[PDB]
Amino acid sequence: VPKWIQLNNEIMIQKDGKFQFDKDKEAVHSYFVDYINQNTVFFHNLKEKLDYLVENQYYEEEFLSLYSFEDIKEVFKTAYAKKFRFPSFMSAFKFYNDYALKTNDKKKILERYEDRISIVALFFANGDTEKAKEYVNLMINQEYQPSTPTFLNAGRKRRGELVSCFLLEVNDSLNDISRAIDISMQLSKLGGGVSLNLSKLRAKGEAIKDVENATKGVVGVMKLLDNAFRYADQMGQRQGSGAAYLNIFHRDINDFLDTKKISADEDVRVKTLSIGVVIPDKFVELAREDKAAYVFYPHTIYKEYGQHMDEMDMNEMYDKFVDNPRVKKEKINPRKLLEKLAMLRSESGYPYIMFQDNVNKVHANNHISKVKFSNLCSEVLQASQVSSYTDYDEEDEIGLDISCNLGSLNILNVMEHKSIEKTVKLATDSLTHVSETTDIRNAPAVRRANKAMKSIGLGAMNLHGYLAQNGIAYESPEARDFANTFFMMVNFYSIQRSAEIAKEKGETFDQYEGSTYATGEYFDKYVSTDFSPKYEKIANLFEGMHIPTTEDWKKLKAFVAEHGMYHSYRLCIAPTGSISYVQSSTASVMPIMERIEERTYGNSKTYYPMPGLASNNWFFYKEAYDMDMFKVVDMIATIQQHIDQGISFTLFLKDTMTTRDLNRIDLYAHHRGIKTIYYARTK
Amino acid sequence: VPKWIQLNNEIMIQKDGKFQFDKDKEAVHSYFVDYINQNTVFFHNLKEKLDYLVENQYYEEEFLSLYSFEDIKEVFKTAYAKKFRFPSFMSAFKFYNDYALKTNDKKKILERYEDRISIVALFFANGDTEKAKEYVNLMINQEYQPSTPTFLNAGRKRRGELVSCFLLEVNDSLNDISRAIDISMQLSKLGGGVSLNLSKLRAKGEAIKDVENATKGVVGVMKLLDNAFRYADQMGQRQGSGAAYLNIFHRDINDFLDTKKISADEDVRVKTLSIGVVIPDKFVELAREDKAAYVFYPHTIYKEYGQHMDEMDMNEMYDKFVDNPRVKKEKINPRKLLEKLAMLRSESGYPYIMFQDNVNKVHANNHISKVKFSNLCSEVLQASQVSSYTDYDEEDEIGLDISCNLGSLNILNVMEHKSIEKTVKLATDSLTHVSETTDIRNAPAVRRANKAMKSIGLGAMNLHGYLAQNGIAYESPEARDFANTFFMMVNFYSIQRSAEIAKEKGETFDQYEGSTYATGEYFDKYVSTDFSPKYEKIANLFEGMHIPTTEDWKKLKAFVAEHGMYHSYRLCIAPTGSISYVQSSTASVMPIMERIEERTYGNSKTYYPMPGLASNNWFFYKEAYDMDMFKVVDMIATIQQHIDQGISFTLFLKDTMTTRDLNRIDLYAHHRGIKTIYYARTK
Amino acid sequence: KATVEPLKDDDFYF
Amino acid sequence: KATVEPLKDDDFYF
Ligand SMILES: Nc1ncnc2c1ncn2[C@@H]1O[C@H](COP(=O)(O)OP(=O)(O)OP(=O)(O)O)[C@@H](O)[C@H]1O
Ligand SMILES: Nc1ncnc2c1ncn2[C@@H]1O[C@H](COP(=O)(O)OP(=O)(O)OP(=O)(O)O)[C@@H](O)[C@H]1O
Ligand SMILES: Cc1cn([C@H]2C[C@H](O)[C@@H](COP(=O)(O)OP(=O)(O)OP(=O)(O)O)O2)c(=O)[nH]c1=O
Ligand SMILES: Cc1cn([C@H]2C[C@H](O)[C@@H](COP(=O)(O)OP(=O)(O)OP(=O)(O)O)O2)c(=O)[nH]c1=O
Ligand SMILES: Nc1nc2c(ncn2[C@@H]2O[C@H](COP(=O)(O)OP(=O)(O)O)[C@@H](O)[C@H]2O)c(=O)[nH]1
Ligand SMILES: Nc1nc2c(ncn2[C@@H]2O[C@H](COP(=O)(O)OP(=O)(O)O)[C@@H](O)[C@H]2O)c(=O)[nH]1
Ligand SMILES: [Mg+2]
Ligand SMILES: [Mg+2]
Repeated sequence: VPKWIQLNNEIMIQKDGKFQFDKDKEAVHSYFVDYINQNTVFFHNLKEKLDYLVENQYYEEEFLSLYSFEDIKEVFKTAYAKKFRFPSFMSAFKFYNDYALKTNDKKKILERYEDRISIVALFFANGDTEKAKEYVNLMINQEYQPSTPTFLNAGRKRRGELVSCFLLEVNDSLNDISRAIDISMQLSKLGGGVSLNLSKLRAKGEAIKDVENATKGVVGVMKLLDNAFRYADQMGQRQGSGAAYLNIFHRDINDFLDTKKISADEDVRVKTLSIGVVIPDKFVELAREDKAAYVFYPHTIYKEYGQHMDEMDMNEMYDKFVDNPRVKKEKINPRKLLEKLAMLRSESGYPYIMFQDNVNKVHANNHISKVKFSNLCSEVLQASQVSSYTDYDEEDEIGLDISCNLGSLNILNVMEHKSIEKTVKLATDSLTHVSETTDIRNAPAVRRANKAMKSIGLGAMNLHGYLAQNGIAYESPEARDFANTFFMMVNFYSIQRSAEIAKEKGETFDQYEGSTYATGEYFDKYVSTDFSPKYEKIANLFEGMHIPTTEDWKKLKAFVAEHGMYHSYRLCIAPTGSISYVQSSTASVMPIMERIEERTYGNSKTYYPMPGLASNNWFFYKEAYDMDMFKVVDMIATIQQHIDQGISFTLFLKDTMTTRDLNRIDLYAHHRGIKTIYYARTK
Repeated sequence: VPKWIQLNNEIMIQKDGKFQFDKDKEAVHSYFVDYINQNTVFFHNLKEKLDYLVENQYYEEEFLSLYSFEDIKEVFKTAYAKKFRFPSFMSAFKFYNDYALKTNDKKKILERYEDRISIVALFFANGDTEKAKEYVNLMINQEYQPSTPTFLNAGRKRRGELVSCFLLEVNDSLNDISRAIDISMQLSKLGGGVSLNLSKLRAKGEAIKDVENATKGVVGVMKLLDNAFRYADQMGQRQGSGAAYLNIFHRDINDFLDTKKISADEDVRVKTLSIGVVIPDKFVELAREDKAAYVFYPHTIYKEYGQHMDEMDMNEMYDKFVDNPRVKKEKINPRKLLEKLAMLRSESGYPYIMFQDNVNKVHANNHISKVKFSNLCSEVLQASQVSSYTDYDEEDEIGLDISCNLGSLNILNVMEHKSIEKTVKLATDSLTHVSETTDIRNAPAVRRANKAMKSIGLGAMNLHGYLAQNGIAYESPEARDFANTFFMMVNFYSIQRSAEIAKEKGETFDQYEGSTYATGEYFDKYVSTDFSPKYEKIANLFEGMHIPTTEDWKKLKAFVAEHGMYHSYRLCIAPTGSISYVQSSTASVMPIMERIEERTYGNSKTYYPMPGLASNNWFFYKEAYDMDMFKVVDMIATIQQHIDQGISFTLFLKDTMTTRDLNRIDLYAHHRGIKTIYYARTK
Repeated sequence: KATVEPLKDDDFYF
Repeated sequence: KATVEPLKDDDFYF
């Protein structure tokens, strides 16, 4: 066993009844003085390194050609001047195993952390040396972290796409279904997770040109998509991951759910395609009143009204659907469907739950379209217009397929540096650059939506780490007050940066004029309610930083009205799975699953303590499963009130609790304004 | 139990030690006295019937509008003047259960046999009343039978395409694979059987964008195609049928074959995807000499030579591939592979066998392309060019995808009427009309090849029936002499009609000038070898009909040289599954499987004796399984020497014979010039 | 397989 | 499954 592995395992060997956390630090030293420094490839100077990486097809020469070599040297020197040290063995291990650039045979390390950060910063700046240095200081301080696609692939010749998630709308036609399969394979080839809205597809037993009981429903398309994602599996490196979203009022909703039952037959079971359920407020109202509900056949509704079932408001059209004899429907028990959802989530963590009305009551771009589904991580909530893919030799009507670039603020590092504004603006600029340089030649709706919406996702990580390292319980009202203030600041500065970009470029996102940003409605709660901390401890935490007041929000509203906004969507809190290790941060705004996690790599086992875990903050690092899910819902709703898109909200459940407890948590989340629920992980 | 069913089951009841065959005739009467006439919709006049069928979206207005009502009435009167009577119960049952037009509620019969024949004739003639009457006389004499798609759908508004055999070339790209899946779905939606060539696809463990061991091989594409064919199943009417063809020198050939093993796992086996193997002469030579063969990785060959492995002659390329270090390959035992093919055919009848050099040594259009694969029934053998389907908003390079037009001569009815020439020419005209009226807007290469090649397939059936009713054993040399003469006349008149159509329209098929028809090579064996019958009995059978001599063939060769040929391909012998029942004929040129076949419809049993079966010809109606497969191969080769495309050749094996016997039959078929082997049906 | 417990109403109100 | 015999060199000639 390696020396650093032994040093890392020495953490759990208690000395005087206490964990040896400091041993972890020793491990990193070993991991660098025995493996990383020996396996790294050193050159005489930076010029030889850059030339070797350029000619050997490791780096794209275009982004490096925008800078003179003196500027690149200055950027690299700025990166290395911080003398960044990984505080834990797992941070360095995760970076150098998942994100550091290696040779073709993967026998040596070509990129250090500073080298990777410098390359990403140079790609972000697009020829601006000072902006490149700003990005270097932002990332080496670990205030901001580009998503895994962006961080891993920026400036690389053999790179994939920098966009993490893609959302596709599938129209009710064989041509559209085949095009959706093709686009899903193309985007999984690019490495991104693909989510498809199957609510427009007509249910099983519908008519295909006057011959009835002919359609296979959404389950056949689900099987096709599952096979497509199995085939396109990132060249066999990462398993192809897809998501299917269906409205709960679709007739196939049961069969949909039956795809995830552990007793499902092979002709129905789907195993590589995640499932999500979109629940309007009408379904929750029907379940609450115990009135038997009706699931609908989408094609009959489309024939009668000319619009898809998910294209209009069910809260106002459900009674018309039920009373219309030309609309076909089936009777269901909404409470039984809710119990089935809870049972399925207990068994397998599926489906994702999207509370459609919670998303669309604060959605700023309802004029473009209502949010009808979410992404594979159930945090992207954007307007999408379905595409009309016609026959060959016929022009296709290209709609809008959602796609946003992810980037997470490290809350602990951002607040320690007292740089919410600067970090938010620089992250917004980097995400705008990632969107601008993204061009997908096989997904037309994705390309058009990227060009028009200009949507970005600016997330946050290390919420629980910051709270525990500052002596604040994650479930405490003080933690929710901190989240309220911090994310109001993040939203304020993201809106300010979006408006500044719109002013400097003279262009807003498409159809901005009909948005609530243009009408000033979006700023209502910000121009009447003060989001400054209500607790003295939180206010002290925010000292040295100008917390925006109602007057600052009014000025920002006037600025947006004058100049507009460049981005339709700005903030989305992704799970941030593996890149949180490199940043020494807790995953997303979720509470920690465990204080020390035991992970098996190769034939060895390693223990990763939570960042900053110690004796004095052991009980502040409360495990998520031991927490009250209602208070976690309260925290997520408090954050969500300042996030325009959704938050990947994973439920952490105990084995003792029943499906009724899961249903109660889901209904409280819906009551509190939670937009989406990601996973039901049971301990 | 209905009266006609009792009268049909009375056949097996033996009187005086003989089957009551004549009772079947009585059954037909009952089937018309009790059921057909009662449930047949009658109108006061044909005008009312046509108006009701057109208005209720049963027929098409366009083809009926080309004639005055007097001409349509005259065509119907010509059809009804024959007073055609079905000789067996199963003929009428199959027609009125599969082909007769029924109401939307499927309880009444709108079309009789004469009505359907008149409608198909009017569709064929395209406005010529005399031509329509000629077609009506052709089909009511049952000399020619349009295929199930043409016969069932001609003149019907609610219909699929008139072509059901489609051959697709799949290029080695994700765009091309997705387009192939889409086109397969669209053509299965039209009701057609789709065959895909997978030899150009790179094998498992090949490189995608210079990353190693990334390709899933052809088995993943087969899984995708199998899911696509399961999804597209004629609006839930018939099981989606597809075929995949792989060259035996393709690296995946074993895994390909492993998709049909019973022991194969769920992620390996494809259930609704037929498989065929293309066997070049090089593989047979390697197996014969017991030299170990090599299966090559197609992408390495493409990178080294710039052409696909299946696009070059393996006979001259195999040594260069083996000696090339940059071409990747694995060692295999060709005899072990042949034994595996025989074992798989014994287990399930798969794969289809295509002898590439047997097809291409007589292929007239090798300049366009060599025949690389066959159809789902393994009888369509045509030149195909792969298409380069690029990314979106980029122009595709449309190639040639095979789609030939099926139609079968009834050898018994044709020869008893002494009308080989007239029937062949009228069938060629009808096939040309159906090919010209076919327009598929979702298969670009299929449409382009239909417009350019103008390929049709004119088949034959009732060969064994005709031989048995004339006191000729199917395995006798007299039967082969008759087949030689009859199919040489069929080829002569098909070529004459093609040249006449080319002269009339002033156009030939695309790239005809490079064909062996233009150079006169095709007629070589016809201008030197006399194909007149060598037996007096066969000559007396051909009495009253002019048998083309060598001088007639020289005149036809000169005529083709002067005027060209309209069809790239003219003759292909399809299995003729259900139309053989309606025509009271034995299926294809195959020998009969059973003298009397027992079938179960609903909860009732039915008995179909072979047409013309009696005590006198009971011995001549020898069952296929009891026959020597070498003599069946000899007869099929005798026919194949006059057929430009292939013949659906099913092997009929006993359970006693081993895989060595199957391999011997396959090798004798290869030796005798058999182009394709369809199925290995074990009794 | 978590214990299936029916929704008892008043679980929709908070 | 069906009985399996190996292919002899004489089965390749007719
Ligand atoms: N935790 C760590 N994170 C990142 N790099 C590290 C870490 N530990 C060691 N290294 C790398 O290995 C080298 C070993 O040097 P070490 O940290 O032991 O101190 P040093 O030789 O006194 O110099 P310096 O600390 O100034 O780099 C470091 O210079 C650095 O490049
Ligand atoms: N074997 C058969 N094949 C086809 N149709 C038949 C057959 N037997 C009876 N029919 C149908 O039933 C009708 C009655 O025929 P039947 O044998 O009673 O005498 P017919 O002289 O042919 O009668 P009709 O006055 O109807 O011409 C036929 O006209 C025909 O429509
Ligand atoms: C994308 C993808 C392709 N393939 C197969 C199918 C294709 O025939 C082959 C790659 O075809 P292409 O998609 O054309 O590969 P490429 O153009 O990206 O790179 P290159 O042309 O240099 O190979 O690999 C997979 O098996 N899995 C996959 O996920
Ligand atoms: C062709 C086909 C369609 N379908 C379903 C899936 C599609 O969402 C739906 C629409 O198919 P379409 O492609 O729209 O079929 P169509 O346009 O010919 O019929 P219509 O005019 O009624 O739209 O039919 C199947 O389930 N199986 C099939 O084989
Ligand atoms: N020398 C060297 N520097 C590197 C390499 N990779 C990254 N760097 C960094 O890039 C910057 C360039 O410095 P360098 O050219 O080596 O300075 P010089 O030695 O005075 O020429 C330094 O701050 C290094 O930390 C490498 O392979 N070799
Ligand atoms: N009357 C009638 N004739 C039909 C029908 N279907 C096909 N036919 C045929 O179409 C032809 C039309 O002739 P018809 O209108 O009956 O003129 P008629 O013989 O003087 O009474 C006839 O020869 C019929 O055999 C039908 O439903 N009604
Ligand atoms: Mg449609
Ligand atoms: Mg390619």
